[PDB]
Amino acid sequence: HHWGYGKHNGPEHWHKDFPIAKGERQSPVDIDTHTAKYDPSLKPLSVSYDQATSLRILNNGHAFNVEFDDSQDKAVLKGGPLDGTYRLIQFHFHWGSLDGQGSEHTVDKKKYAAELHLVHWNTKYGDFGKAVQQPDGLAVLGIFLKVGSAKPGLQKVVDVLDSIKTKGKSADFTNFDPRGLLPESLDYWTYPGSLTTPPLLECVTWIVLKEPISVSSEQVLKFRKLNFNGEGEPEELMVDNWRPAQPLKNRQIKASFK
Ligand SMILES: [Zn+2]
Repeated sequence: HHWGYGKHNGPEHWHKDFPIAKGERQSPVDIDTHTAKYDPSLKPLSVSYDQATSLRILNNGHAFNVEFDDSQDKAVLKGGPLDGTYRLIQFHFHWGSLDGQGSEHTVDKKKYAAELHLVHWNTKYGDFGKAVQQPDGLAVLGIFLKVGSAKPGLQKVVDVLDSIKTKGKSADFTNFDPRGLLPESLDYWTYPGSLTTPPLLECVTWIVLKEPISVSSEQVLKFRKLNFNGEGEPEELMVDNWRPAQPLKNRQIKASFK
C-alpha cells in the first residue's frame, strides 16, 4: 500500500506515512496575484544551461524524469532570491486527465494543463541527498503549460515516451537541451515550500515563472499514455499526478515584477 494518486493512496492519505504533509511550508500553493508583494531587491534569474548534459529518461511510477550529469557545474541556476549555485539534476512534469487540470500551483485559482519542474540542488551541500535535509537545499523552477501551438523543443521528449511506458523502464536520452522549454520572459514569483511528492521535505525555494509555454493537444496526449504500473501488471494510466494546493500559512509570495 505505497503512496500514489489513487482513491485509496492519494494526497489526502500521505500524512499517515509522512506527517510533514501537514507542515508549515508545504507546496503547492495558490498564487494570489493581488496579495503577492513586488520586491525590488529580487535580482533577475541567471540560467546557465548551455553545457547541460542529459543522460537518461526514467518512468519512476509517479512521473518520468529526465536526468542530468550533476557531477560538475554544467547546468546551473543562480540569482533571483538564491545565494550560491544550484545544479540541475532532473526535470519532470505533472499533468491531468483533461486539459482543464494538471498543474500543482494555481494562479488566482486558475489551473493549467501541466507543470514542469526543473530541480536544482545547492552545491554547498555536496550532493542531492544532503541538500534535501536543508531549508535552502533545493531550488525548483516551475513552468506552466497551456494547450495551444506546439513546443518544438518538447518533441524529443514526447517521441521517447513509448519506450518507458511502465514503471522502472529507462532509456538513454543524451544531447537534450533544456533551453528549448523556457518561456521568453523570466519574470517570476517566489516562496519557501516543499517537495510536492513524498518525502515532502521542506527544503525548496520555489521559483514559478509568470509566462506559461504552449504545447499542442497532441503533445500532452502522449503524456497520458504512460502507466503508473509495472510491465505485466494491470494497466493504470499515468494521469492526474498532481497534489492539490496547500494552506499558505505564515508565508508571503514575492514577485520580481509589477
Ligand atoms: Zn514536481
